[PDB]
Amino acid sequence: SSGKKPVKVKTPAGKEAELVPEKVWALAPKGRKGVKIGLFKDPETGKYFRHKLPDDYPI
DNA sequence: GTAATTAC
DNA sequence: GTAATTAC
Repeated sequence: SSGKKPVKVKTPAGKEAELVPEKVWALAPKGRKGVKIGLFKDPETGKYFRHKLPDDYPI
């Protein structure tokens, strides 16, 4: 599932950016709350990276 | 090491 | 095939 709303993230280049994730999903071991992860592209470097999403972000 | 995901 | 992502 693709993302909808922009997320405030820290990029691997060390900049804060509000980005729309390309893909979002839950990362949780069995019986654990886990986290939500987004796949982002750094808007300046083109580098793909993964970053935590707010706990209540739509998947 | 687990959990899913995908760029690399 | 593996890195990288978080919290446990």
